[PDB]
Amino acid sequence: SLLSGFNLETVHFNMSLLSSIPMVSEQQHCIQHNHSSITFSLLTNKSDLEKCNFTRLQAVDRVIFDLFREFHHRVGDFPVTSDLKCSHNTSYRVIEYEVTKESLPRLQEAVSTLFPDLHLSEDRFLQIQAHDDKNCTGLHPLNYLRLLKENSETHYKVRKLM
Amino acid sequence: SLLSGFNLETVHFNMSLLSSIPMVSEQQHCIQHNHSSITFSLLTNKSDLEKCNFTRLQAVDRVIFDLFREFHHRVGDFPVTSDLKCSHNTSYRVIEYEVTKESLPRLQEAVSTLFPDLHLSEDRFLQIQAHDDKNCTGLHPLNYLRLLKENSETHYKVRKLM
Amino acid sequence: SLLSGFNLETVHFNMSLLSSIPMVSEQQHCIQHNHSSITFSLLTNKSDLEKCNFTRLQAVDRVIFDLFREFHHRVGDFPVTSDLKCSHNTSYRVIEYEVTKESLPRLQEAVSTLFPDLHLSEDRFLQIQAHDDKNCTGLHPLNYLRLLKENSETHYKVRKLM
Amino acid sequence: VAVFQAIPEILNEAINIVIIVIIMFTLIKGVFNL
Amino acid sequence: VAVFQAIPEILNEAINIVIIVIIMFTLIKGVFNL
Amino acid sequence: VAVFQAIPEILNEAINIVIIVIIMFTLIKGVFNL
Amino acid sequence: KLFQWSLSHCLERWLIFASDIKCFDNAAIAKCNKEHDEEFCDMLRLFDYNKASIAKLRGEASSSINLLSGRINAIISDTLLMRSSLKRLMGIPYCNYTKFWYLNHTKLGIHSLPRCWLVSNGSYLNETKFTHDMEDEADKLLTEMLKKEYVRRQEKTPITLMDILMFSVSFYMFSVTL
Amino acid sequence: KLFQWSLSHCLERWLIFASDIKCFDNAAIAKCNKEHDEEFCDMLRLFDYNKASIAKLRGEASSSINLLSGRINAIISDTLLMRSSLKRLMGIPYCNYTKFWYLNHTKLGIHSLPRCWLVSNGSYLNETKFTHDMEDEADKLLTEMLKKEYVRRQEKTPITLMDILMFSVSFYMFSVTL
Amino acid sequence: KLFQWSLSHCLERWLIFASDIKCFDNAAIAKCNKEHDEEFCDMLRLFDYNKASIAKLRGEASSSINLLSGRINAIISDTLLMRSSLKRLMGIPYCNYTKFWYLNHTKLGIHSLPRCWLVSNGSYLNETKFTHDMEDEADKLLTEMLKKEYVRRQEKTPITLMDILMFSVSFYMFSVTL
Ligand SMILES: *[C@@H]1O[C@H](CO)[C@@H](O[C@@H]2O[C@H](CO)[C@@H](O[C@@H]3O[C@H](CO[C@H]4O[C@H](CO[C@H]5O[C@H](CO)[C@@H](O)[C@H](O)[C@@H]5O)[C@@H](O)[C@H](O)[C@@H]4O)[C@@H](O)[C@H](O[C@H]4O[C@H](CO)[C@@H](O)[C@H](O)[C@@H]4O[C@H]4O[C@H](CO)[C@@H](O)[C@H](O)[C@@H]4O)[C@@H]3O)[C@H](O)[C@H]2NC(C)=O)[C@H](O)[C@H]1NC(C)=O
Ligand SMILES: *[C@@H]1O[C@H](CO)[C@@H](O[C@@H]2O[C@H](CO)[C@@H](O[C@@H]3O[C@H](CO[C@H]4O[C@H](CO[C@H]5O[C@H](CO)[C@@H](O)[C@H](O)[C@@H]5O)[C@@H](O)[C@H](O)[C@@H]4O)[C@@H](O)[C@H](O[C@H]4O[C@H](CO)[C@@H](O)[C@H](O)[C@@H]4O[C@H]4O[C@H](CO)[C@@H](O)[C@H](O)[C@@H]4O)[C@@H]3O)[C@H](O)[C@H]2NC(C)=O)[C@H](O)[C@H]1NC(C)=O
Ligand SMILES: *[C@@H]1O[C@H](CO)[C@@H](O[C@@H]2O[C@H](CO)[C@@H](O[C@@H]3O[C@H](CO[C@H]4O[C@H](CO[C@H]5O[C@H](CO)[C@@H](O)[C@H](O)[C@@H]5O)[C@@H](O)[C@H](O)[C@@H]4O)[C@@H](O)[C@H](O[C@H]4O[C@H](CO)[C@@H](O)[C@H](O)[C@@H]4O[C@H]4O[C@H](CO)[C@@H](O)[C@H](O)[C@@H]4O)[C@@H]3O)[C@H](O)[C@H]2NC(C)=O)[C@H](O)[C@H]1NC(C)=O
Ligand SMILES: *[C@@H]1O[C@H](CO[C@@H]2O[C@@H](C)[C@@H](O)[C@@H](O)[C@@H]2O)[C@@H](O[C@@H]2O[C@H](CO)[C@@H](O[C@@H]3O[C@H](CO)[C@@H](O)[C@H](O[C@H]4O[C@H](CO)[C@@H](O)[C@H](O)[C@@H]4O)[C@@H]3O)[C@H](O)[C@H]2NC(C)=O)[C@H](O)[C@H]1NC(C)=O
Ligand SMILES: *[C@@H]1O[C@H](CO[C@@H]2O[C@@H](C)[C@@H](O)[C@@H](O)[C@@H]2O)[C@@H](O[C@@H]2O[C@H](CO)[C@@H](O[C@@H]3O[C@H](CO)[C@@H](O)[C@H](O[C@H]4O[C@H](CO)[C@@H](O)[C@H](O)[C@@H]4O)[C@@H]3O)[C@H](O)[C@H]2NC(C)=O)[C@H](O)[C@H]1NC(C)=O
Ligand SMILES: *[C@@H]1O[C@H](CO[C@@H]2O[C@@H](C)[C@@H](O)[C@@H](O)[C@@H]2O)[C@@H](O[C@@H]2O[C@H](CO)[C@@H](O[C@@H]3O[C@H](CO)[C@@H](O)[C@H](O[C@H]4O[C@H](CO)[C@@H](O)[C@H](O)[C@@H]4O)[C@@H]3O)[C@H](O)[C@H]2NC(C)=O)[C@H](O)[C@H]1NC(C)=O
Ligand SMILES: *[C@@H]1O[C@H](CO)[C@@H](O[C@@H]2O[C@H](CO)[C@@H](O)[C@H](O)[C@H]2NC(C)=O)[C@H](O)[C@H]1NC(C)=O
Ligand SMILES: *[C@@H]1O[C@H](CO)[C@@H](O)[C@H](O)[C@H]1NC(C)=O
Ligand SMILES: *[C@@H]1O[C@H](CO)[C@@H](O)[C@H](O)[C@H]1NC(C)=O
Ligand SMILES: *[C@@H]1O[C@H](CO)[C@@H](O)[C@H](O)[C@H]1NC(C)=O
Ligand SMILES: *[C@@H]1O[C@H](CO)[C@@H](O)[C@H](O)[C@H]1NC(C)=O
Ligand SMILES: *[C@@H]1O[C@H](CO)[C@@H](O)[C@H](O)[C@H]1NC(C)=O
Ligand SMILES: *[C@@H]1O[C@H](CO)[C@@H](O)[C@H](O)[C@H]1NC(C)=O
Ligand SMILES: *[C@@H]1O[C@H](CO)[C@@H](O)[C@H](O)[C@H]1NC(C)=O
Ligand SMILES: *[C@@H]1O[C@H](CO)[C@@H](O)[C@H](O)[C@H]1NC(C)=O
Ligand SMILES: *[C@@H]1O[C@H](CO)[C@@H](O)[C@H](O)[C@H]1NC(C)=O
Ligand SMILES: *[C@@H]1O[C@H](CO)[C@@H](O)[C@H](O)[C@H]1NC(C)=O
Ligand SMILES: *[C@@H]1O[C@H](CO)[C@@H](O)[C@H](O)[C@H]1NC(C)=O
Ligand SMILES: *[C@@H]1O[C@H](CO)[C@@H](O)[C@H](O)[C@H]1NC(C)=O
Ligand SMILES: *[C@@H]1O[C@H](CO)[C@@H](O)[C@H](O)[C@H]1NC(C)=O
Ligand code: NA
Repeated sequence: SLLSGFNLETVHFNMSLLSSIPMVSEQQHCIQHNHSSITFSLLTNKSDLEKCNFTRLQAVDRVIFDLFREFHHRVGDFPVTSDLKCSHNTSYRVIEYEVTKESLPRLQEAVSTLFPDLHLSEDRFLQIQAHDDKNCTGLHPLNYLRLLKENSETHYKVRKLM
Repeated sequence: SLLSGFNLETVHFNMSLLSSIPMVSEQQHCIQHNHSSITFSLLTNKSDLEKCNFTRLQAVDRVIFDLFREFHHRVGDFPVTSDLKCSHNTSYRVIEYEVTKESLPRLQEAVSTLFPDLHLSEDRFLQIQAHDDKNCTGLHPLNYLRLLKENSETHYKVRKLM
Repeated sequence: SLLSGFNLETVHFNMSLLSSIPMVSEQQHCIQHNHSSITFSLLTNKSDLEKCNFTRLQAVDRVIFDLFREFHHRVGDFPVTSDLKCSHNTSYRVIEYEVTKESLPRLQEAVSTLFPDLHLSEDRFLQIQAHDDKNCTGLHPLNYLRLLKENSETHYKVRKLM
Repeated sequence: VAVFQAIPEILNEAINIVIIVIIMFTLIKGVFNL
Repeated sequence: VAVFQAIPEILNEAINIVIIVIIMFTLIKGVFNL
Repeated sequence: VAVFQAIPEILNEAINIVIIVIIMFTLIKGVFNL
Repeated sequence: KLFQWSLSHCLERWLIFASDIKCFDNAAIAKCNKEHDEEFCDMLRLFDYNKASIAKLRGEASSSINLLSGRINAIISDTLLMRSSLKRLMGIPYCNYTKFWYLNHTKLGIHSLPRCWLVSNGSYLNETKFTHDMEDEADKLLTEMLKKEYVRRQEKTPITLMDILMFSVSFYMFSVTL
Repeated sequence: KLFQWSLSHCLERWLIFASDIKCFDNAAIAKCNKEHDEEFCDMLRLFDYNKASIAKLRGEASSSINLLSGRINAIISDTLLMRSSLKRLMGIPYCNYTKFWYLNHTKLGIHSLPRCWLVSNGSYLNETKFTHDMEDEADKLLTEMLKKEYVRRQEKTPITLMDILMFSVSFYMFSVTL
Repeated sequence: KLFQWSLSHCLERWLIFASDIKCFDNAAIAKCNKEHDEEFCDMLRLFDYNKASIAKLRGEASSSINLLSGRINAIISDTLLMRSSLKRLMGIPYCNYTKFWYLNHTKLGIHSLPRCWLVSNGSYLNETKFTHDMEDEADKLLTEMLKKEYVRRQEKTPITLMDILMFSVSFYMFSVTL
């Protein structure tokens, strides 16, 4: 046929140099911008962190705030009963979401936007831990751009109905 | 002229097979997805239905929740004083909005997006009644796509200003 | 070269006839639609105006409400502690925003969308004064279209995170 | 019959008239040989 | 060699065969003069 | 005068030079008949 | 490609005609592959997405409409829908996506891509109010017929062969010069 | 069509020129019919919408600005406006939609579609910083002049007539062969 | 232009090839200037924006990601990203923007613009499931090769010169008629 003469060649982009655009490694459940990374871990134990004061987190650690802000807006109206706990700590940087029965749909609809294979379960916590040196493997911008587009277009549907 | 030789022919699409996409029949004030339909009636009498518990409505009747969700988000911030009453009933499925003076602008700006000839009036109720067998006549996707685009682009303007 | 034969000519659009589209004169810090204008002044003194009742402002002066609505939605969730004071007056039409420390980021991120050279400072007020006869100089639609696009796309990011 | 049908619509253009006149003269030279 | 390489791919089309036959006959008339 | 004006800009291209040389030789054969 | 969603119109009778024609030739539907500014092609994309969602999403009906929120710009042009909405709100004749007029040339047999029958004041516009568009579409049909014929000839005729024809005429003139 | 909103520029003096030219020929404005990637044409769409809203919405001034919320992508390209905003926020020279430069060929008389005079750091860019764009636009003017002439000839010349010309040369060679 | 953001690929090694080729010729990248419907060109726009943001926004890292909110449609096509997301959610083979296949003709030397290697069910599609696209792209390569050659000849050959050639053949026939 026509395709007999032609040869199939594969082109792969060099994602290592995409420092500005945040990239999402689904293999390590990691969102990395430049050298800064946030790791999403389904912890089974409750941390002793205090409630999230986002002005204080912004004043203290801007990197982690910028990294999780799009994910947090994709979570939408977090239930008041559910506990969002921020470390507010320069070294041990951890933001823990309580996966309550009421909160599980929103958190799952966000992690499945970022990490489709992360299946959140009730009676657990979603810890976003910031690392200034962890080089995550598998970084592609695609999932973060999907997150941005979902936030821009479908912000209404993720807000409370009453 | 040139048009003398040419003939004018009319092409009409076969909307009966558009089962997946919800269609809006303005002649019957009806939003139909597949065989499920929701009818918008301007009732003059107050129903005895309880307040809307949307988690319970989602658990019980997913079809009606999915059908009215875009319209409800197009209504935006419903006034607290106004009463939104849900039947929470498998058979008699009715969601009644109180058209108060404060609520009338939002409800009118939503029905005029879906059904331009439905003129809501004060001291009445907008009953959205779900029917699993009513075949509405005049079903076109256009109005529902307009609703989706208005919800995605102009969600801000329909939210409370303080 | 090729460009030696060609001549460079300048084309300027006639913005004076753009009556329908609101235009933003950054030289006078003014948003003008038709003959109606709103002037953004960084007042240093506190006015005696009452709290903003937006239903009353809409009933009384529709022109000023329509003029500042996009800017107000670009400000997003104004802090409750900060004072938004509306004149509710047909002649002396003034809406004053208190530039508190908490409110300064949102107000600056809005004025820098409309008037990039307006640097809001703490312990002051942003007075939007309506004028039915002031002909502002430098009117271009560009900044208002930027405001509309920012409101449509990035409404989520300007809402409170808890 | 497509060739004949298209001809009436756009005979106005000069180029088309010039081309057709050249074709006709070629046939005339063919007749002259015969 | 681009001219020769393209020829095999699309020799099927009639127009191309008609054109090539006309070119060959022109060369034959050139040989006749010689 | 549009024909003459365009000629100087793009005389560099070989195709254009080849075409013009062929046109000139055609006029020369016309002179030969005369 | 035009039909992104459905992967492995006439058979499913997507189009209804009052003229007794039952289908359009594949080229007529192809005429929309790169046409995002006509609402007939947008409705074709909508029907293709409907077929794809009937096939791949037959299980859950909730997802079939929970996926159309913020994702319509993937299936159809947002610009055309918003232009229709704005023209409707301004009173300008707008396209409501229902009636599509196409010029069928009886003799030559070519037809034009169906355009939207603009509706104003709740009634379809009379033919006399867009007959300028009809004349423009007839002139477009003739010009685009000849342009498409030229495009296909260029696509499947070696330009080098044409240059060889030019050189052949050249040296044939050289030969008869003697 | 370019002017969707206004339905039944030079007369209304939309464009101001410092060169003493008062208007552009209809073809110059037509050059934007399918050009959604140039801001001069976007401003033309804005002026057309302004005329339409002055005509059809003269009654209520509230609606004339309550309709521009979430509907600008219908009138103008969202991509160009957002590119301008992003380039402005990044410090890259951006188009602020005010000054438009177009190359007017004095002798041949053709001109180019006006392009945006990029502004950086609050001052218009010097001619020396986009002269590569000017040279590209001059080469584009020549190439597109010849391309448009070919397009119009193809539009209004029977390709079958050209093939008949080829066959005529063929059998004329056959005739003189004898 | 294709590279709007970076202003004054091979040098920076944007593309990784397993075939030992290290770069694409400038024309290969130019093939995306007006191509907004292919994801390889979208990734090229993303890399250009990355270079521009590395250069002009090296100071603050917060702004480098606070500017990508609501401004991606300026850099990349929203339609393609949303089509990918919808196809992924529906189970249809979708483009995840990672692998790009392009047909390299060994003898003629021309290659095609890299297209996305569609991925379904977490695994790249087998060659046997898009070989129709490969055949279409080979036919497109031949047709577009000849079309581009014709386009360039029209761009740089005086059509008036061609008409003079036609008239020259005409009066040469007139001359030999005697
Ligand atoms: C962000 O989060 C991070 C991580 O959670 C926080 O970091 C923690 O900060 C704590 C507060 O400063 C600190 O606790 C003190 O740290 C010092 C020792 O830390 C080093 O060692 C520990 C391990 O400790 C053991 O080993 C060391 C020697 O290697 C011994 O000295 C210890 O006694 C232990 O055997 C490592 O994990 C760290 O990384 C460090 O290398 C000490 O100052 C201090 O010890 C005192 O308290 C102990 C109990 O709290 C007690 O057993 C010990 O005897 C000491 O008691 C002295 O001081 C108390 C006053 O506190 C006084 O009453 C006594 O009389 C006596 O004088 C603490 O252990 C954590 O170690 C540190 N954790 C890590 C992992 O780094 C960080 O603070 C937080 N940021 C903010 C802003 O809150
Ligand atoms: C979603 O909404 C729908 C619609 O509103 C709800 O459906 C309603 O459900 C009610 C609760 O189950 C039900 O009320 C009982 O229904 C039975 C009869 O229903 C049939 O008949 C009625 C018409 O009733 C008349 O005719 C029938 C015979 O045709 C007679 O039997 C009746 O007495 C009447 O004359 C139709 O409309 C229905 O469609 C059904 O075909 C009976 O069990 C019951 O009757 C008892 O209560 C009456 C007063 O409530 C009383 O007059 C009668 O004598 C009966 O009294 C007996 O039971 C009571 C205990 O309740 C006891 O104290 C007495 O001693 C005696 O034993 C009710 O009428 C509604 O009929 C039904 N409506 C419709 C339209 O279907 C649905 O529940 C709701 N879903 C949820 C989850 O809430
Ligand atoms: C929207 O905002 C605008 C702007 O703030 C509001 O407009 C204000 O409205 C006030 C209430 O109506 C009005 O106050 C009364 O206005 C009248 C005079 O106004 C004219 O003059 C003032 C300047 O005043 C001085 O000069 C005039 C003469 O030129 C003298 O008559 C005055 O006494 C002063 O010397 C200009 O600024 C205005 O533009 C007008 O041209 C008077 O009715 C009235 O005067 C009475 O009150 C004074 C103190 O308030 C007092 O000194 C004076 O002696 C008068 O007292 C009489 O009346 C009181 C009852 O009020 C009674 O007890 C006494 O026994 C005695 O009979 C007021 O001054 C403001 O002038 C006006 N401001 C402007 C700039 O126009 C507008 O109301 C608001 N809209 C709404 C809906 O609230
Ligand atoms: C979110 O976090 C901010 C900032 O957090 C502050 O800095 C962090 C690094 C960490 O140390 C935090 O513990 C710390 O709060 C909070 O904003 C602070 O709020 C407090 C409590 O209102 C303010 O403290 C008060 O400020 C005034 C003077 O500046 C005055 O009202 C008070 O002084 C009086 O009372 C104290 C006794 O408490 C007495 O000692 C004084 O002499 C005087 O009588 C008091 O100091 C801080 O100033 C605020 N800091 C900033 C930077 O704004 C914020 O409250 C928190 N949000 C929530 C919801 O909890
Ligand atoms: C919205 O609706 C949900 C679900 O509605 C539930 O199902 C519907 C089909 C219908 O039957 C409804 O009436 C019904 O509520 C509501 O969620 C339920 O909320 C109630 C009240 O809090 C819960 O009941 C309590 O649950 C706990 C154990 O599961 C426990 O706190 C309580 O038990 C104790 O008290 C009872 C006395 O009430 C006593 O009998 C027990 O022995 C024990 O001491 C109590 O059972 C339900 O479990 C909830 N169900 C679900 C599925 O979540 C929700 O509250 C409502 N929302 C609003 C705003 O009203
Ligand atoms: C925002 O503003 C609106 C409208 O403002 C009203 O008009 C402006 C031009 C200006 O004059 C304002 O001062 C004025 O309020 C407010 O809506 C009004 O709210 C008041 C207070 O609730 C209503 O007055 C009451 O209305 C009922 C009858 O219509 C009745 O409850 C009351 O009458 C009883 O009480 C009075 C004593 O106050 C007594 O005189 C009567 O005889 C009777 O017992 C009372 O009149 C107005 O009707 C409302 N007007 C409108 C147009 O809706 C709104 O409250 C405000 N919002 C906020 C948050 O403050
Ligand atoms: C298409 O295939 C040819 C033949 O394999 C490639 O030519 C190679 O080019 C590289 C890069 O310059 C050289 O290192 C190799 O030696 C060449 N091979 C041969 C056999 O000459 C050509 O680059 C390929 N084209 C593309 C676009 O990938
Ligand atoms: C959670 O805490 C319990 C109790 O201390 C401990 O046994 C368990 O190992 C912890 N789990 C993890 C995953 O650290
Ligand atoms: C990660 O990458 C950085 C440079 O980006 C390098 O210095 C470091 O060694 C790498 N590895 C780890 C484990 O941090
Ligand atoms: C409605 O359509 C269904 C099939 O979609 C059919 O079974 C039914 O008879 C129709 N009519 C009514 C009144 O439900
Ligand atoms: C402003 O323009 C209007 C017409 O739009 C004119 O009547 C008036 O004189 C101008 N000047 C001032 C100062 O209002
Ligand atoms: C619509 O399609 C169905 C299914 O193919 C067909 O039976 C029906 O006749 C069509 N409707 C019309 C009006 O042709
Ligand atoms: C519509 O409902 C029928 C059963 O009535 C079901 O088989 C079909 O899958 C449904 N279609 C969609 C798109 O949900
Ligand atoms: C389009 O307009 C005509 C006007 O008669 C109407 O019959 C038809 O139902 C309309 N379609 C929609 C979707 O509004
Ligand atoms: C703008 O248009 C108006 C109305 O046609 C005209 O009078 C005026 O002169 C124009 N402005 C300029 C600067 O040419
Ligand atoms: C502008 O105001 C004038 C009266 O000053 C009015 O006639 C005209 O319709 C208004 N234009 C718009 C677009 O509202
Ligand atoms: C565009 O930039 C120039 C720079 O001098 C300025 O004069 C002009 O007003 C600007 N226009 C806008 C709309 O910012
Ligand atoms: C990606 O780019 C860097 C910087 O140019 C280069 O060193 C590296 O080799 C590239 N990666 C691959 C896999 O070629
Ligand atoms: C990434 O971090 C390095 C230092 O590690 C800094 O020089 C560079 O500018 C940063 N890049 C971006 C895009 O913020
Ligand atoms: C694309 O799909 C392939 C399937 O194997 C996977 O390896 C690759 O990481 C994917 N890329 C993204 C961005 O999902
Ligand atoms: Na949007």
